[PDB]
Amino acid sequence: AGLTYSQLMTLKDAMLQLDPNAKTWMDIEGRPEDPVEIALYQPSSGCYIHFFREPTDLKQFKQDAKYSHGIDVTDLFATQPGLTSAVIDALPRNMVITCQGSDDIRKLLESQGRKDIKLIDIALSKTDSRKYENAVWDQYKDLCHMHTGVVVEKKKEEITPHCALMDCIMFDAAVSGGLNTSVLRAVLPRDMVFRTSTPRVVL
Ligand SMILES: [Zn+2]
Repeated sequence: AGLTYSQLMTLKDAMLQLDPNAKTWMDIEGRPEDPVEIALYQPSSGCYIHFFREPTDLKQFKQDAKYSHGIDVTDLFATQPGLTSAVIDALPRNMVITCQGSDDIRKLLESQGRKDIKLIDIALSKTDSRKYENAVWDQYKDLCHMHTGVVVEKKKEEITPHCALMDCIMFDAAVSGGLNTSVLRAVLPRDMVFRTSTPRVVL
């Protein structure tokens, strides 16, 4: 499938707010060859890109749900196909992107022809990166309700589910001494994130 020419031009419209000279975090949930949640975050401006994708490898998705994102696969059946490839194509040229663990972000961008994107690796330890975790969830819990399952960590203690958006927000908080003052606003309209079908009309 893919996005129509009108959607691609609308996506091109929404991508203009991103300041290409501002700090931009990027995190994904799921493997880079088969991602299911993608998030970009500019803390200075408050603009964030957030959308989902149906997985190709169902066997690996179940493992990632048990030990990371805890997403029910049935909640990803109405996503817009091809949005990931289109958003990556529409990112500004030679944009610099910040991430905790730059390996998987680099693989996703190179697999989509965007070798021009510069990446900076913030190497924070596992428990250091998620110090603001409870504070980020309490402030922006209404921005993602997709994480419904119980996530555990092998040696089987239950943990908070990993969200691509909340990760970008809490990672920037760890290197900035706290949450940014800017209020978040979504770059992408909801009609492009979820392929919504016409419901039955009550006559
Ligand atoms: Zn999420």
